[PDB]
Amino acid sequence: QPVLTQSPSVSGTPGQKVTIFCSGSSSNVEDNSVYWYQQFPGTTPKVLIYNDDRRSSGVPDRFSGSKSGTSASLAISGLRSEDEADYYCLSWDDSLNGWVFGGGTKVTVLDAA
Repeated sequence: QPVLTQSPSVSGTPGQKVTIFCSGSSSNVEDNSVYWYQQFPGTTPKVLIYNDDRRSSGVPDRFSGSKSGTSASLAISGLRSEDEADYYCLSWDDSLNGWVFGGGTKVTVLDAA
C-alpha cells in the first residue's frame, strides 16, 4: 500500500475550489520536498508543483501547493473542466530509502445544473 495517504475522490462544478490532501510522516514529507503530479487517463503524469509550493512553468496560479508538519495539500481554485484528472503527491522517504507516491485522488468536474 502507498506510504502517503491521499484524500478520497472529490468533485466540483466549474468555478468551485477543491483541496486534495496528502498525509505522510516524519520520515518523508516533514523534512523533504513534496511534489504534485497531474495525470490524465492513458497519459504520463506531469509535475504541477515542486518543492512543496512552486508551480511548474505554465501551471495556473489557481493551483496552490502547501505543506504543514507531515501534511501537504493541493488546492485547485476556479475549477475548469480540463482539471479533471488524477492527482498524486510524491516525497522522498528516508526510512524506506525510496521515492513514495500517494495512491492518487481523482478530481471530477461536474456539469452544473
